[PDB]
Amino acid sequence: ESAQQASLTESIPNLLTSLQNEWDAIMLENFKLRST
Amino acid sequence: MLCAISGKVPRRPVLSPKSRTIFEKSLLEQYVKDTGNDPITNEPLSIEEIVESAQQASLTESIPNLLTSLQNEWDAIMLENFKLRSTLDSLTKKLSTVMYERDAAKLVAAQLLMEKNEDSKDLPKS
Amino acid sequence: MLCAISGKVPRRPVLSPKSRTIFEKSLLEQYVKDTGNDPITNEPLSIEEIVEIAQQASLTESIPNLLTSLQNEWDAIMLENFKLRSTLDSLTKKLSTVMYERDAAKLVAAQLLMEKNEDSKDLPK
Amino acid sequence: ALYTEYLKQRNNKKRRTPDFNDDDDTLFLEEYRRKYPRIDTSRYIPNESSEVSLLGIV
Amino acid sequence: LTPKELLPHDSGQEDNERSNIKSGKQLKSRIRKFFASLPSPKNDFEILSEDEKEEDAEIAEYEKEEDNFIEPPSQDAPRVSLVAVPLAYSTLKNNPQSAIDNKYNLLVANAINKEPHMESRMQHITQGRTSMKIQFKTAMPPTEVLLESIQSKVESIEQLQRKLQHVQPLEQQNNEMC
Repeated sequence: ESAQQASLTESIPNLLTSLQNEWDAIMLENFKLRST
Repeated sequence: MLCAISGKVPRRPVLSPKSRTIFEKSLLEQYVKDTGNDPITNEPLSIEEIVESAQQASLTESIPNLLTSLQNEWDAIMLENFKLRSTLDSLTKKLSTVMYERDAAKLVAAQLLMEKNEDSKDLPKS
Repeated sequence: MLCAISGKVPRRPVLSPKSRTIFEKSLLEQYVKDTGNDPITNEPLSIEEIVEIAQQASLTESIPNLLTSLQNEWDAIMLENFKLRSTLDSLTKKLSTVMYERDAAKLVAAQLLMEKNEDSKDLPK
Repeated sequence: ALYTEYLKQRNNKKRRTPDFNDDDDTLFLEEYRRKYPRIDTSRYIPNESSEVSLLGIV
Repeated sequence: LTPKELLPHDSGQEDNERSNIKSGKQLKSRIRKFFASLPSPKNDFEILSEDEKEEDAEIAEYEKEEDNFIEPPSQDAPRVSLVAVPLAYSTLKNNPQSAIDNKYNLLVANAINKEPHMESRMQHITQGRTSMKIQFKTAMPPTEVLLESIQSKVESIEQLQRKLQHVQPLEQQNNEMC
């Protein structure tokens, strides 16, 4: 055997808008990678 | 970002495989040529042991950091419930003693309104 | 089986030595970094005092439904937290109304005993 | 299947939709809005205390 | 007999003793820890204890000062209240269990009335409309004070993130050509 990520000022979106975009970008990329 | 030996910004970082710590190459090489050791834990370390693929990465921003974010949301909300549960066992314990001393005193108030009216009933008839 | 801070089934439990209570490592550390005390007994305890002390995996059902399941559980937990707070402020409020009538009744007892003392003087004459 | 169809699973936007003088399930909805605003003000209060400094170091 | 700065210290100690008797004997609940004035609710609750409820309602309106204040000739109490507290304590394992059982019945009654609710619905959305007024204006102030500072350094962040996606794309074609 520190990293800092500044959370956005408009942080509801972590449940709705951020979480859908993470599982969209996971889904579309790997399928495009199988196409690759 | 820093070198643990000097404190400067290392321009050639190498990480040791005995105590994980980012050392500058020209500094740690002189430490190894002095004695064959790692400066933090004083374990044995050689020059070939110190080391400076295909999956592309992106910067750590607000999936994994989003899952660790919702841990912080809920572990803080769990402490918020304890501020409530510990305050509830103080107000209800005080309510049990207040309602008991109210139930024990109202029997005395019911007897004093009897006795002060009975003494007024006794004295005026005489 | 239950951490006595959040009530979760602890995945890295730690026990306090000043009071017999198995806590979770993450939740007890946040309390000690706030104030150097034990949440149950309010005794002076530190992070080095903790001694780091059944795992059964959930297998929900036979993925888009699991998104709306998580949405419902955070929706319910936010309401199961809110309802337990307004209950606390109203039981403290209704305790306050008992404290005024407790102190007001023991002042009414002062004039009632005076009427009994005035009557005992008149009965003797 | 979601990538082949190109369709995304819908999230719940009901908390934006809530309206006054509605039934008991929507009374749960408006109290949900109160808990979200108290959490949002608490989250905004941490960012203000941190300052840009936290955006600067990253 | 020659006093110097002693009668001033004695007058200060006598004034400190008189303030300690007035602060303690003012009210038991008001001095310890934590209401709107309503003479209509005292008139409506007359039909209860039906004598002591009106004694406690007039005591609550007097200590708080559509509100008229009348009698602060109630609370010289400090010796009569001490005899009244000691006489009531004498009239008051078995008593500890009867208080814990009644506290569990009141806790079950508090959990049942809350469960039935989740008139009253119009007040909660108006408290939320007060919150949505207060918190979101505080949010829009904290966002725009942040966005004047963060969106400048977001562009410092995001355009340097875009340098990584070109440094990675130049790295792969060079490693392929190597």
